[PDB]
Amino acid sequence: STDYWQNWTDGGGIVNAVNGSGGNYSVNWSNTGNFVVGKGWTTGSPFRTINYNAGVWAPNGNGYLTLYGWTRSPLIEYYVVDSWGTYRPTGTYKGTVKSDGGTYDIYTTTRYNAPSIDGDRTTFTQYWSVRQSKRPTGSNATITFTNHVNAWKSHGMNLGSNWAYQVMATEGYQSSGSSNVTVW
Amino acid sequence: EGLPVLAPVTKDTATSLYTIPFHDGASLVLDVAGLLVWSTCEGAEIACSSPTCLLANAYPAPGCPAKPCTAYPSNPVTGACAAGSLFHTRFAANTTDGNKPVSEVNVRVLAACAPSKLLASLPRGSTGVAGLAGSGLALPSQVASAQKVPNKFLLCLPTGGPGVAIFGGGPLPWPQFTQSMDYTPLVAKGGSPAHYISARSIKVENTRVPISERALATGGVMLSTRLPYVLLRRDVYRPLVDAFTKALAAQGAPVARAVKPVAPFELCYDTKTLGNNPGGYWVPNVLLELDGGSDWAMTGKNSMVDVKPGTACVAFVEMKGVDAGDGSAPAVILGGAQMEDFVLDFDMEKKRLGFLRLPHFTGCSSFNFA
Repeated sequence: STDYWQNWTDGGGIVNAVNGSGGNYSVNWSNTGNFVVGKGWTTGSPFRTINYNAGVWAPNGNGYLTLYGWTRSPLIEYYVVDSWGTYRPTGTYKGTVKSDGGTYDIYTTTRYNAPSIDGDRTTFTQYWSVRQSKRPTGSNATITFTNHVNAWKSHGMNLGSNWAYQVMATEGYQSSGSSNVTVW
Repeated sequence: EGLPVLAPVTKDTATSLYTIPFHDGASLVLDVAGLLVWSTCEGAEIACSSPTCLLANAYPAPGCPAKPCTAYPSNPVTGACAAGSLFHTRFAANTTDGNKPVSEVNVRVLAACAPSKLLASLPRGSTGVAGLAGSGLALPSQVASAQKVPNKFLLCLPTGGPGVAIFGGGPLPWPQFTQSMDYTPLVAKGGSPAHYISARSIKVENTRVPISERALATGGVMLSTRLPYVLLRRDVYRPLVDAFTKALAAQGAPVARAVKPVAPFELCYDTKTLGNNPGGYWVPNVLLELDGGSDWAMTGKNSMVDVKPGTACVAFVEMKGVDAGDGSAPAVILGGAQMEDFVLDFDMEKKRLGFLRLPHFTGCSSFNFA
């Protein structure tokens, strides 16, 4: 069960995020620039099984329903995107992995003098597993994060040895939407 | 064809100026308010009575006064200027479909020669300046008529890695994002090439900075790539800075520690006492509410300059030599760090600036050739 809460907006539009009971959170948002809201854990782990139930996933425009987090040593950001809005994020293709009833494509992207957990001006690679089509929502859903870790490792994408936050998030941008997500 | 023309944009680390490749592994400094393309040369004809020439000297730059065409290139950092004449040269880049570089192209353009002493304080490897302000001899207007495309340019300045300059219209890049680009008029000012937009109000966090009725004039916000930071007139500086510091002091964030002010910033901090979030340093969000009903967000990555390891300073600096509400001077000059990771469409034909802050998980440097 969760111990980490994330609620960031860039100030655009209206973003009403609720830190509900246990692992539950909701966001209703409109006319946004950009926000990320979620719950997960202060300390990520490559062996975690994330369970979540997204009782509402109702984006109008760009939005991502994703597990995401960081390592240091080295500094990596990673994403497991189970659903989205109007656009499906991609990047440099690396491979595909079957996990939890879905097929995901694996992508890398790179960020230069960009924000991170290490500062305002930092350099890092991002790793992505993005499902091929939107995962159905409304039922309990599993992300067996090891499957993703192993598949990334098999394609030369090694994570850092030390694990910082790991959250089941709602990211929204230039859009409106509602999300209601319960994590355990 | 008549296809738009793409160049990658480098943020030079030592200067914080932005350049684009020009020819021969030499580069020019993007200067959004600049009127000319100029560079040094090796050792082209046009009369100084000609419309071209007269237009090139129609708004004499600060230090400078006013038979072959003598033009008057200036350095955007120092303000030095110099006589030099016009010569045909080649701007080597690629055409674009909007998403990637397609084919190489040399665009015939007119530049002024400048003496080498004019390169002062510009980036290593730079031989001059790509003036972008709407005009005759600016780079976008010449690319337009040289390639038969719109007099329109697009910038996506990077924090690091190659960003994007597209001259001539065409589809917007990042079509997944830019379908929702917001738009604000380009306001005409007297005697002045430059790029001006209007903001009704500035917000710090959720609350309006008490600044007049109309001191954020019509066209009271200028864009420039000459500084990394934002310049504010007296009547905007104190109130914006005050609101920013009170909101800073209200943050579950670390308690920020003030450190030895580094010039020209008169407000710096130790980075180990600033938090970090997806916006960059955890300091208040500052939004310009622009004509058009859309806000220009600034977060930490825009509002704070990493001056040296351990210190970061608020990137609002006061204009010196200036009265409060001196109409001639803009109320806010927004700098390069306030435009990084914005897709900026400068549409001179329709008198509008498209702007879109790209999502926090990408940036201008994610453009390209799979």
